[PDB]
Amino acid sequence: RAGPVTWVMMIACVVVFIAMQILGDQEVMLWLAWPFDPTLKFEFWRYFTHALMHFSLMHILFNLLWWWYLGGAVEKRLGSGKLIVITLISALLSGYVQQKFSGPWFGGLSGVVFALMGYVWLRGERDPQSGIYLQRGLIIFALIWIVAGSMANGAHIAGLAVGLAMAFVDSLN
Amino acid sequence: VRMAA
Repeated sequence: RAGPVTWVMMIACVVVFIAMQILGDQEVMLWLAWPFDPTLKFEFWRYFTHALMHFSLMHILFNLLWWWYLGGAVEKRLGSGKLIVITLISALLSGYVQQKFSGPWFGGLSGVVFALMGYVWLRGERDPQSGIYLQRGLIIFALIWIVAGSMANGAHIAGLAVGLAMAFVDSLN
Repeated sequence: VRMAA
């Protein structure tokens, strides 16, 4: 059993995904995607809500899988507040960079996921005491996916950056 | 549309 934040985010993504099946992707994208038009810049939810949208069953499964594994591990070891903050920083910044790369029509939790992969691995290397670590077997496949990248390429790399950064900052204190 | 992956 994984903590409340790990579960809340899995239920958010499932609720949204189900809505995308009923209403169709575009209808949901219209309301949850990153602002496509500056006029919309004050619709604050969009800097986060892009993360909740998935486009195929494999897309959701693969993301929630990693998120359960890694998110739950952060929540278990470092608390619910830590995972909230990793989520919010990484969703917002991976979104920001993904938009710049390729515009606003993107979604998926893998920005947050690559940030979690980055955080868990660095934090496990420089602070083995935290009780979190990523197997090199996983940091390998993680790297294999990256280079394989319709992927949100800016999200993957921005998320990863964010997760390394935060892990370093937290590994110093 | 791009899948963040």
